[PDB]
Amino acid sequence: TPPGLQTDCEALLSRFQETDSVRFEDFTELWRNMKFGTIFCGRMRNLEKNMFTKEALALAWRYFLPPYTFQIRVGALYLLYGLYNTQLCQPKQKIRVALKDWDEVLKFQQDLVNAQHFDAAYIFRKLRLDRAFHFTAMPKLLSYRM
Amino acid sequence: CVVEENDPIFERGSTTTYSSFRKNYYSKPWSNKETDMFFLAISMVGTDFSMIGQLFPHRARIEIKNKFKREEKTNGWRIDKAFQEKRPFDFDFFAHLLQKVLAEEEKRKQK
Amino acid sequence: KLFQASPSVPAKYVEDKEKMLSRTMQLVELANETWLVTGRHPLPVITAATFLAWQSLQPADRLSCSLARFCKLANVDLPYPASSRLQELLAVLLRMAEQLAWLRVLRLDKRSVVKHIGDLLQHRQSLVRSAFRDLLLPPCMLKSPKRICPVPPVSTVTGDENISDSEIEQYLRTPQEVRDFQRAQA
Amino acid sequence: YFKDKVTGVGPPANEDTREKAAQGIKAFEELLVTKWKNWEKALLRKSVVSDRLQRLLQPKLLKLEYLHQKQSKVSSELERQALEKQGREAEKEIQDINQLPEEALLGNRLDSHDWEKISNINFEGSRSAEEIRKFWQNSEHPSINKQEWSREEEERLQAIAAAHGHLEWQKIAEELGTSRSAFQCLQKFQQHNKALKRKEWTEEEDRMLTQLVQEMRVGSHIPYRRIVYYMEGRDSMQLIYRWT
Amino acid sequence: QPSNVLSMAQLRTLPLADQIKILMKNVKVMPFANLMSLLGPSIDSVAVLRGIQKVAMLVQGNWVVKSDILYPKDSSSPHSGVPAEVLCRGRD
Amino acid sequence: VSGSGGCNFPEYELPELNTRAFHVGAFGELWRGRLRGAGDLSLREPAADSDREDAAVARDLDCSLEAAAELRAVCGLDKLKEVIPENTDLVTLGVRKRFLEHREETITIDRACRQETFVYEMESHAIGKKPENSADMIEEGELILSVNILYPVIFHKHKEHKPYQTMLVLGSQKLTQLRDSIRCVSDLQIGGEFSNTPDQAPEHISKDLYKSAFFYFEGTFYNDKRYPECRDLSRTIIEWSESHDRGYGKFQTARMEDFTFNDLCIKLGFPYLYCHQGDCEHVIVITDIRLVHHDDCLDRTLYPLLIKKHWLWTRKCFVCKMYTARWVTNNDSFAPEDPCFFCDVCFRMLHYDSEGNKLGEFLAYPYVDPGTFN
Repeated sequence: TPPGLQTDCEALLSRFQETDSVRFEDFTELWRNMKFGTIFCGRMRNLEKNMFTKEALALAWRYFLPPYTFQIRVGALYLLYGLYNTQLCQPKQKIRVALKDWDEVLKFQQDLVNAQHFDAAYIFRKLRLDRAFHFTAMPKLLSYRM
Repeated sequence: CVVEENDPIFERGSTTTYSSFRKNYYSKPWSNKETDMFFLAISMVGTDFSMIGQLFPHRARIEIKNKFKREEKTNGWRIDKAFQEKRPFDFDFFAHLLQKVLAEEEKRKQK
Repeated sequence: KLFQASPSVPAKYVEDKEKMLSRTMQLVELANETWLVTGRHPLPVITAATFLAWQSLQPADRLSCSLARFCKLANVDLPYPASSRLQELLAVLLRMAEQLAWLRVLRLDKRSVVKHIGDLLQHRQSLVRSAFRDLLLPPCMLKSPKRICPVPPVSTVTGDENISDSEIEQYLRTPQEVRDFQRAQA
Repeated sequence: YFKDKVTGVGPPANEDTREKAAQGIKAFEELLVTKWKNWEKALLRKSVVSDRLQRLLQPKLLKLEYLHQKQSKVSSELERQALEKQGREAEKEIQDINQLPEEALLGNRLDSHDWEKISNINFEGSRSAEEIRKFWQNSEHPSINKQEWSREEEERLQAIAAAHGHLEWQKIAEELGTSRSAFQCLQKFQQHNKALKRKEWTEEEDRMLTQLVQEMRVGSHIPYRRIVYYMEGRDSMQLIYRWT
Repeated sequence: QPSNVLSMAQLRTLPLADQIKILMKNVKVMPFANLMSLLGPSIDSVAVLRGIQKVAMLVQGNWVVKSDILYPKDSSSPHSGVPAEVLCRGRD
Repeated sequence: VSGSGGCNFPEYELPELNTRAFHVGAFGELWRGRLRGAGDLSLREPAADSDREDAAVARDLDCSLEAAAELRAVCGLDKLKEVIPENTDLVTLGVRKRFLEHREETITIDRACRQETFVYEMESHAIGKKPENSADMIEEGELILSVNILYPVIFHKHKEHKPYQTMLVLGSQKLTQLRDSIRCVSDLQIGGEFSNTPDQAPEHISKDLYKSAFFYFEGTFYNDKRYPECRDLSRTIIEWSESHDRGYGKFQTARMEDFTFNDLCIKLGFPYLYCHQGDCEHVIVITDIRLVHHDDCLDRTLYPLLIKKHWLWTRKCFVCKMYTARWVTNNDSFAPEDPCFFCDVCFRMLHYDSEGNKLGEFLAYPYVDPGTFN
């Protein structure tokens, strides 16, 4: 796991908690202040940046666990949406979703659509339209050699 | 008929067995302050093994006997020095010292 | 069970019964001529000898093992002092390896001496003669005892009839002591 | 837990393994060659000198024991004195053998030595018999000149190689008089040789290069080692220019 | 639920490399034509050839079992007790 | 016997290390029933589009006919700022500056990824790969399984077994395809002896001489019987399992020509074993499994892809050090050590005269370098 990203995510979680509501307008206002989409271009694009954005998406979707609060869930969902939509590189790195993780998202979207939050449901609609999911049995790969 | 109470154990496959011929009686070791309190108990009561064994709940009678014999064999000078000096029989302060030794050995086991 | 290649033992540990028996007989004869059968139980010495024989039969794949591993593999209860006895025998081997020129140049140790045990058994007579010309005793007495059997002072005197009488006054119990004794175990 | 799923205390073996090991299909379990160490050199030296000393001492020790037994069995005084003189001679022989410097008792490169005894006893089965044999014959031996060249023997070396036809380098090295093994000088010979490189590129080899690229090139990195393996004559240094 | 203990029923339930091996061990002289019929038409000729080249040699057009096949390295002569190596050399 | 015990909801047996066995074939139905996932065709379009978006969203999820959500679009596409990561206080900016500084210290250029282009080109081989015909197009919901094998031992001896390759296979394919797709240098080895005649051409490699190969999936040995020359390798492994009470249950045997990857009830991340050619062993790790996507290869027959072929160091000729060796010597007369290596031009001049007569006594074997498949 990248060490600097484990601190950058906790840093952006402060501004995520700073939001007052779950309407998509707060992320549009934050984009003018906290432009997280700076390193997406950089000075070089290669396997280094590929693994960088892969670990970024992985450790960002990791914060979508059930124990996290609803506002943190909305923040993480919008962050993953923006990161995927800002992938101007050659490969299209889709976020990897586990089978166990695909159970909380159901009731999450149910609560979003029942709360009349049209933007929260349209975000997931656009994510599904872009086909930005890697359905895996486990969220990460690991071996026993170490 | 019991239900899953005992586990199978392999023991004595009927081969050539080593002749142990030894019974190592477990003896609790002696500490420094424990030796000092044993010496003061001897000086206060004498050579009455029964009384010493009664006031030593952490020890045994045979252990006290072996310790007394080893002391008489090795440090007879200290044995005579302790026997010359006398001290009246104490009961309450003796129990307080027993509790202090208990706390000390508990701290030692915690270390 | 080292003689049969049963599935419970790998094939690397299997050996011939006659060769192992001859090696163990030579080693126990070496122990007998070097004062290792007198006083101590025989079975630990026999176990140490057969362990050294099994190790010397293939030090390539058996020197890394130990006596406990060998006893666990053989399904035989190992004697407690046997290892210590083993050490003593190893020491004897060293006292032999220092006499042979190639071995004393090799500068062996307690571990690398088993591989040449056969050589030590080839000319064991001259080796033990040279070792004894430089006996075996328990390590408790081999600490250079400068005072052997100290003579006690001659104090067979008994005075005239009575040396003193205060000893009786010191040995008797006082009424307070008697009351304390009666109260302690009342 | 890496070798096999069934790697317990005693691993089993299949029947087809005999067919695999019988037809000479050794693939990877024999390519585990390692370098040497200083302690290994010292162990090999000690083992070979101990083997030679034991071979020299065993007849003398046996004769001394036989003389001891005979003088313990015989009773005549003249025979006892004769046996005592013979035993004194044998003792002096053993003494002068034990006090012999460690240069003459090393033998030669191809001297008769038991390599299996050195491998299974001294080396503890860590090195094979042939692996220590070949290492003591040419790699570790005092008769091997460890000094490097002076750029004066390669000319006569290639001259003799061209006069003989590059058939047997052993006789070439022996006639050259370098006191070194043939393989030790052949490496520097082929390192100084000019036929190893190539010349101006042709057109037909470009077809093979393009085919090998279109078949096994990966991204921006080209595996030029594969080109060296397939295309003969091209080294790894200046071949990259073929795609630079 | 002799070496020819295995019957034809137990013979057919074996790989061809062992079937031709035991056939050359029991007969020691076998033509290829009749070997095709004994092995069966379902088996290709190339496999039978590559198998018989490992356990037999060609002499005057007929296949004869190899010497080491009949006499294992650990066996000896039942008539004289000499090692099997000399027997294999004599048979060759 | 049907599928072994396992639920399609994999529970971790050890936290983040492994999972319980489960029927991987039922995933393609479970995750496709609990989630539509249809649209694996890359039919994204290069007004009417807004009308379709309204008619879809205002009927599925949205309730208002006003196009108010399009602000998101104008915040996503239009508000995107050829940029330098500076003039902002972020920790990702800090680590990017650290990487750029470490680059400017020693790293001269970007052309140093001689081992990273593998996971790039071998993945680009899976994108934009149009099928051969309409009847060969992969159907939606196809299961794809990744695997990592650990064959060789030429790498680190005093370290773990990290550096080897990774492969990827399809679920609908048969196990015979995965069997024949696994490439191993041991199949290129040649038996016999070659010192008697080095000009003798290879008549039959070990691939055709021995075709026996089986797998291990939770005590299920799948044997192959396509050719009449191969043998059943599981005939002994079962006996050694039933000769003594070792605690191993009865193992079920089956064929390979009639079993698919769907019925493989196995664990992910568990170190399984694949054995072929008598004793050639391969540690196997089933890392990930996933449904088919619109970015994967559309050719079904052409998808036993080795998504990561790890680099391997070719053994150089010990004489010239400028060519790859092909012959391994034994009992040599002039080589410094027994396992020496020689190339063609060197093996010719070593012990062969002009006419090719064998000189001296020696043994030689054809050394097939592992770089052939690498």
